Amino acid sequence: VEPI
Amino acid sequence: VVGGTEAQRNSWPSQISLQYRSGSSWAHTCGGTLIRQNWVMTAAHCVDRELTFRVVVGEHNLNQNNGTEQYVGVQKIVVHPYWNTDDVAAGYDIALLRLAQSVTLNSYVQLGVLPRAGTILRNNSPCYITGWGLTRTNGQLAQTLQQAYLPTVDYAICSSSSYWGSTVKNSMVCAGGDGVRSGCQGDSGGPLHCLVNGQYAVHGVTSFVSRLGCNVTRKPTVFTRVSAYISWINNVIASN
Ligand SMILES: [Ca+2]
Repeated sequence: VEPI
Repeated sequence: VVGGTEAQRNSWPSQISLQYRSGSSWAHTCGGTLIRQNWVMTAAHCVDRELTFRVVVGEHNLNQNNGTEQYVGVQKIVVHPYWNTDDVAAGYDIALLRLAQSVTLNSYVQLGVLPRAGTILRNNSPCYITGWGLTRTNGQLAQTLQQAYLPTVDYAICSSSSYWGSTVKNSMVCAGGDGVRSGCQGDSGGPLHCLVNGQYAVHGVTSFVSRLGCNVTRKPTVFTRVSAYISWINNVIASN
């Protein structure tokens, strides 16, 4: 996942 | 926020801009929610870096004087004890910031309303994500606060194979995933405002998106479920  | 619209400047008064000092200026890095005159709720991954942070309340346009801003330094950072920087999918992506001073409340600066402990939203519940995050995957930050309508996707559906699978935990809230609208870098730590009983409450803290991109079909934006941390939040504030 990509932390935003 | 990808696929958002510009928010009216007095729609989300609990939204704050978390910024860090970079050289001789300040740079917006994340969002947050004002929960006490001297406390801000944000994502743990937003503050697990060794930077100097400040909070800006009453903010609308990051690049122009709005005549409503209040700037305050961060005095203490309390990250959830179970947070692990290299395991975002585990959850616990939440942190509380005690401000150096208590901000003044007005039409542009208000406390965010948090849901009762344990509250779970029905599937497809109306919510709005807000923030100054990228307006496109690998794009750039918005100048003015953006908002996007992101209906919730319940745990059962969100944790299914076609969606996030086991990546999502029950301690999280999923919203959106229509492939057009979503949160994106820079929105992290910010609020997910959901309408319940005629009142908007902050049910989520923006946490993560897909590796494929911000706005990806069946990959709704994932938020830390605020109602799962009410006790923790109260415990921290009461002891600090
Ligand atoms: Ca401004």
